[PDB]
Amino acid sequence: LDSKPSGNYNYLYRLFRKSKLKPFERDISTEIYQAGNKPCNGVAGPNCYSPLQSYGFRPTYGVGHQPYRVVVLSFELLHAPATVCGPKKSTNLVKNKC
Amino acid sequence: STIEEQAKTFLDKFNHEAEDLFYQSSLASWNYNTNITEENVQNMNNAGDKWSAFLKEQSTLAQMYPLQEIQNLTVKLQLQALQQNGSSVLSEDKSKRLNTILNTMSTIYSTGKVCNPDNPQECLLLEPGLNEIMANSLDYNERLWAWESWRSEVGKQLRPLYEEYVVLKNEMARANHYEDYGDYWRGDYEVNGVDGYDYSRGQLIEDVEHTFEEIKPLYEHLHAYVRAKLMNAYPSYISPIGCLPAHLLGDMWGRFWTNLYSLTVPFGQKPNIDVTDAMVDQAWDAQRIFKEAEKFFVSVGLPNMTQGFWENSMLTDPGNVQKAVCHPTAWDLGKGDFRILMCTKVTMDDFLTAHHEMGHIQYDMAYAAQPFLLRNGANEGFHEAVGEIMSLSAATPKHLKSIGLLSPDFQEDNETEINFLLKQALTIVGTLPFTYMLEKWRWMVFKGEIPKDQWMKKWWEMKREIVGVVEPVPHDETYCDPASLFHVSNDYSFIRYYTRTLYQFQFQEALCQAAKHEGPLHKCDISNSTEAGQKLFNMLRLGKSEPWTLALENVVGAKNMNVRPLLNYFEPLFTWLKDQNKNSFVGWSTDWSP
Repeated sequence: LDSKPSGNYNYLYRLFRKSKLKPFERDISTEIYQAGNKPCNGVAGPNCYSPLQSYGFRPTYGVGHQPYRVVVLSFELLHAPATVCGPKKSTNLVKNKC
Repeated sequence: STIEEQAKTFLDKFNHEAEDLFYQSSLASWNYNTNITEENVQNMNNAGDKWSAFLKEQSTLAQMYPLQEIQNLTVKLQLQALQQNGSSVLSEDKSKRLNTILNTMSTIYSTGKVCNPDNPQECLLLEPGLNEIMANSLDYNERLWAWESWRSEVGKQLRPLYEEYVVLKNEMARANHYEDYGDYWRGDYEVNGVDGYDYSRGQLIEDVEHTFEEIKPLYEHLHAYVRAKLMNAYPSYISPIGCLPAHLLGDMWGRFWTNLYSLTVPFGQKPNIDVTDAMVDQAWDAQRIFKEAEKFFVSVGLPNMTQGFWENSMLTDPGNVQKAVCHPTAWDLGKGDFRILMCTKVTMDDFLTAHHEMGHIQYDMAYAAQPFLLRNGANEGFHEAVGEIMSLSAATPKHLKSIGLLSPDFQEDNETEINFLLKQALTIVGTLPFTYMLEKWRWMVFKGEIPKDQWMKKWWEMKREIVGVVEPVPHDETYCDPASLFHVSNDYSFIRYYTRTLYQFQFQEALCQAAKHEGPLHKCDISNSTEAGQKLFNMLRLGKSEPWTLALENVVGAKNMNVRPLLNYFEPLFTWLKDQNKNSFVGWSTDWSP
């Protein structure tokens, strides 16, 4: 399904961040990294690199680099009236029996 | 934020973009080397040009980082390989002149065809024609004529180009903070910053030399033996005190003596062990060799290969359509893609080639966890050493017995052992003195202790005490004879084969002494030995992270350059060649007068 012969440069990849994240935190930021002590003063070339780079997926990869689709389910246990419950089911009823 | 903290981020970003561009260039190289097509030619041009521009641009970005404040050794090595200026230190016109000199030397060597004999219609080719007609012949005069013709028509065209080539290389290496271009080639095997295991560039100058003084007698004995078997077929031209002319050394340049096996048989009644009939009997096609090879490799303990290797690698003939190259290559494209480019033939040498060419793949997949610049050997000699010890592990008759391609009633005796050792000494020992001579010659020409006025008289008097052969024709200064090799006319290092042999024998003795094997060293095998496989993967995994000076004793136990494993491999051959060479004089000397 994924990966292209011409290169799947559509799903990108964040390598650089000024600090580690927090659980269930999404960071939508392509802002510049400051490797040098000198300010970049906008989009600059030396010691100012973008933190987002493209995967570039192709069908002809190995196991360790092939595109894998991942779905993560997380259950919460809040002290609230539960809205999702299991499909508990019944059997056929009986007549005039103890 | 110090220079190292920003340097590791720059290195990681470089590693990601460089592995992307390396995958692009390597897939281009694969689909050209499996399909000769002009669209793949323009793919060559675009991929190579963009990779060169990217490397130059990132090298200019990497030059601003000082290499003295950084403490982490991997960052040191990767930024040191990044800060190689290369040809960019020159002037633009000087760099263009040197690149055109290299390209036209490559085209002269590739297109050099002899047209001297008889009328100029008969122009015999170099690669399929000349090596074949010198490998199997019985005429002294034709060999002398072909030698003189090739050497003249290459040297007369290459000598002033070689002058400009040598001086440009010397001045650019003097401009790259080094002392010599020979020093630049010796800088490949460089280890600095490590206490206890320290190394240097010019150390390579002595690194072979003393060890060659420990390998000089045994080769001499082999040398004596071959002249003892080469005055039978060549009468009135050969003298034991003076040995024999250099055009009789198998190939064009004395690189291989494997072409003298038929004329230097140990004993002619029993042929060598062959398995071509046994392979063709049961129809072992093109893939069954690979399946049994990977079964043997996982019996060592090495991990399995991916499905992306089997469906993608070209494992048979290229066919009438889809022209390609029939050269053994172990292609590492990058992101988990491993391929073997080879044209499969029903041959024992094909089996050895296949084992040698996924030995490189099994070395490649181990340092894949290392970053992009550490995806190589810590020295250039580990790759072919690993491939050839994998080939030698499959070359034992015990492995052929266990693999099912041998009659179980067949037994091994001393004659088969000495025949195999004599055949292998035509392969191992054949390259080593030529390697040491040519590397030392190039080092001392580039250094400046050989003046411009004389290059070849010192070559002939210097060949006599190492290689020990006569000049076939009395030779002046005008020609350019030692530049007529593929590894010299294309600017390639040649000490890699010496390092390969004398480290692969260390690896062989270490593995088959760690595998609890009893017997001589030529019978060592790695079937059903998981601990030796784990200790092999220990040094395969490291790559360029640890220095090779440190990585040498991780499997062997020693740090310095060794010849004792080669002595232990060749000790029965050494003893019976001491026994056999009794009525024939030993040693070479300049008593021959032409």
